[PDB]
Amino acid sequence: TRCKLKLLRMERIKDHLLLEEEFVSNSEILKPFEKKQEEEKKQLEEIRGNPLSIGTLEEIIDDDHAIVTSPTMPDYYVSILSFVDKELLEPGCSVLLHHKTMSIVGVLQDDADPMVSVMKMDKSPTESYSDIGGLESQIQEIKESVELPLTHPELYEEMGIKPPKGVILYGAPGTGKTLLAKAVANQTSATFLRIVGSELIQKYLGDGPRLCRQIFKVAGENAPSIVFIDEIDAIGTKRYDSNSGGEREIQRTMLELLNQLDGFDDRGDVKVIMATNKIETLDPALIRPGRIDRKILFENPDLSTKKKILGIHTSKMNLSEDVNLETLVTTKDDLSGADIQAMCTEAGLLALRERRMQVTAEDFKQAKERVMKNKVEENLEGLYL
Amino acid sequence: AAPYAAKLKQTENDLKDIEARIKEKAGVKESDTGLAPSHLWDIMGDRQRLGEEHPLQVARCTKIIKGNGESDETTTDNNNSGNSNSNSNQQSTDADEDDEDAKYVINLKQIAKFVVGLGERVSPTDIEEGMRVGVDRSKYNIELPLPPRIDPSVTMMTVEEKPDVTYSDVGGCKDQIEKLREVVELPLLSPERFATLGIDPPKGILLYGPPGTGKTLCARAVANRTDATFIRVIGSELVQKYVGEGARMVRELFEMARTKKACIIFFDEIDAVGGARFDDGAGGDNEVQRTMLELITQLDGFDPRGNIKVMFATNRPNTLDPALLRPGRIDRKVEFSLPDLEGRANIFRIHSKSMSVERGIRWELISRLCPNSTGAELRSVCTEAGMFAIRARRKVATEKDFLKAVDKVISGYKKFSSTSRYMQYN
Amino acid sequence: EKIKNNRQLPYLVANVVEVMDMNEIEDKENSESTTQGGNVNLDNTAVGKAAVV
Ligand SMILES: Nc1ncnc2c1ncn2[C@@H]1O[C@H](COP(=O)(O)OP(=O)(O)OP(=O)(O)O)[C@@H](O)[C@H]1O
Ligand SMILES: Nc1ncnc2c1ncn2[C@@H]1O[C@H](COP(=O)(O)OP(=O)(O)OP(=O)(O)O)[C@@H](O)[C@H]1O
Ligand SMILES: [Mg+2]
Ligand SMILES: [Mg+2]
Repeated sequence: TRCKLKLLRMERIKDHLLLEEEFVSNSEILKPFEKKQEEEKKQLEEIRGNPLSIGTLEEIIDDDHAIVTSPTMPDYYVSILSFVDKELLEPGCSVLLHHKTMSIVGVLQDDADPMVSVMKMDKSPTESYSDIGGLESQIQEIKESVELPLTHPELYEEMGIKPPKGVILYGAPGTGKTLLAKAVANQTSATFLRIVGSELIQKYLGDGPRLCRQIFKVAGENAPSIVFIDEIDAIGTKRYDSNSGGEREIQRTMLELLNQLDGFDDRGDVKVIMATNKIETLDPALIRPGRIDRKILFENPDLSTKKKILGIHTSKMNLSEDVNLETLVTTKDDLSGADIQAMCTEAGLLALRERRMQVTAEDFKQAKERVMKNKVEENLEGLYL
Repeated sequence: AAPYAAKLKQTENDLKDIEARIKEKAGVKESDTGLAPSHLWDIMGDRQRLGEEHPLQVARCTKIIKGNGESDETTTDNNNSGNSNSNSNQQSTDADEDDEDAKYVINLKQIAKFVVGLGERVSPTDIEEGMRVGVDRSKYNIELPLPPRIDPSVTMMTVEEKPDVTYSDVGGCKDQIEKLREVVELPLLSPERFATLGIDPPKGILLYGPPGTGKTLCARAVANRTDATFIRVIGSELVQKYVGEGARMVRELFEMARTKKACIIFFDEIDAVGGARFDDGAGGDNEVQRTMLELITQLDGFDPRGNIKVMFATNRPNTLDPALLRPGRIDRKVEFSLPDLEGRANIFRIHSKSMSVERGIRWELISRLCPNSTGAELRSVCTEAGMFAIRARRKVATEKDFLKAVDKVISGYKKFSSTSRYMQYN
Repeated sequence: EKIKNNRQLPYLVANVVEVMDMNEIEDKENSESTTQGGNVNLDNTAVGKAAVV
């Protein structure tokens, strides 16, 4: 009771003050200036018409022009002029054009696009510094590769080695490979990119290779970063369709991904994470070792590892005096970490079933037998016996 | 339930306050774009924006006509073509004469084709096939030529001249490397011997192999040794190909090498772009087929090549045209393959050379334990061993630190078949 | 002079898919294959000489 009040003491006053502070300041900003900056703004608005057609800058020719490719079907030789500089632009950046006669009138985007919006996230990570136990060892391998160059680059220099680039998490479902990456990201306090690899692909053609570029482009602006491209399996060796409407799309999109990962330089400052079911849903060579270090094979919790996962859950639920910690383990045979969480959800539903406010002995025992029954084989001991 | 219940609602209101706080924040951002040196750009900026002088559409020539002999008047003429230089100057039963030539037919990037005239800045020697040309917003007519394609400036990046790679940065003094020397250096020094024998001197080579061997390192190695300038194109890094854009990618760099003497044209990774066509496939492409048709004819044309050598690296020889695989394009074929024990000793010695480690290590000792492998895996053993070494807090990775690193890659191999052997006691 | 104004630049580029030519007195009247009285013409009011482009 006393400490949840202390969270309230810290959060209510500081946070409530912060809203109020923003709200007055929006007025207050205006008042210091009354000419010069106001004037320049005023003529920016006369110059720039309403609406503005979006552009994408392909390239700058150094003579006060450029070439843009726009969602308007023909391309344009546009000029660079009015409240924009030649060096305020870089190629491949998104520009704002004048409706009447296309001209770069400045930038207020700088790689602002919807695919950027999905990718950047302001969400809170689900796990923070391995909240849920088990897989102690595997995290002390992600950390060596990913977290460790960011935190201390010096140690690699004494060693005289180049620092790693990226990790590949793979193997079993229900082992929380996608959640360890979230843990590592919160530990450092890095920039995290939840983009999903499957969100670049659509029926419509020719859109995809833009999207692959934009990932590497944004990641480098906000570096240091951790990039997670989750579920790069779907864009693997496989094909969209066996008829039509996708013969090209997977082929261009994957190839284009390998290229801009290597083309950065061999960096140890923008890490990638590829989350994949297996290497049998991807191409047999990726990009392909010395360059992609390290590879982490997830396999099923062992008796030690699954104990650890379980102890977390059971303590957050009523009672444990009824059926010993050991007696849960003993009854269970080795399975993924989802099966361990599943037994506890079912146990809780069973306490509801009885209409108890205690997880009784009976509830534990049934919940254990249920999961084992899904998920079953018996010809391991049938070949034998 | 007063201890948690009351405190639950209090938790909730704070979160909602925080969501509201973020929408207040993002509705005002940082002012504006106004910059004092581009406020002076505004003086010129009003005049051009209101005038009819931009934008110019990007078009590009796709078809050349000669503007007499075209068949523009159709009165007493026949066919689709005339005399190829006259059509209205030999007859006035058309009732017209015109003296316009090299009119040219452009394509817009909306995929709409138009014939246009010529400006006051244009003459037939400023225009060509494949060259960007700017045309009006409304009624079209060429104003200013723009340089050919989107290739310039993007190609130059890929080209590095005079590599900082020799046969010290390649391990093994392999069989392929000995046949590689014969192709570039030997007919460059002395084209006399080849002439007298009555063989036509090797100048085509295709380096191919599994990934991770270092087919490229060698190719760079000899480029420096022969002391020739190096021109590189990578046809899976450079993916411009659209309607014979990649034929313009090929032409420039080949054309540049040809103006110089003592050169290497290295065409790399041509599995795509100038590679296999996908008409047969479900891809329907024959955009990479223009790149192919150009590449062949550039070679064939260059011949005798004056001791300027055309090299090829491609991963697979399955992605090549059988016209390349006729002699006079490719003459020598080298498959790169797994290095021997000492060859794998050498790739380990270079990796280890960069490291700051204890010197008491012996390179042969480590590579024994190692199986037959790719160079890229031996890069991985040193980088992995580096990570184990800092973790244990040694500033050196001992011989023992590299044996742990070797073992983990192998253990994976065991996981995919079956573990445990008879070699735990033999 | 009226025709030259057209033949002068720019102008659209196209291809011809097929040609369809019918003559006057197709039923009794017209170069079309419809039923209406008179207007025997080459293509002006009674179309039948045509290119599909
Ligand atoms: N080391 C760990 N980190 C995080 N959670 C873990 C750990 N070990 C086990 N778990 C357990 O595994 C459960 C399942 O995780 P989750 O279902 O998200 O799996 P995944 O391997 O990322 O899957 P998918 O293939 O469905 O994308 C967690 O809820 C937790 O109970
Ligand atoms: N001969 C070698 N000497 C030293 N290291 C080597 C050698 N061969 C390969 N390696 C290592 O492997 C890394 C990557 O492979 P490399 O670029 O040499 O190969 P490739 O088979 O020509 O490749 P790709 O399929 O990427 O074109 C090198 O940067 C280097 O560290
Ligand atoms: Mg997952
Ligand atoms: Mg290579």
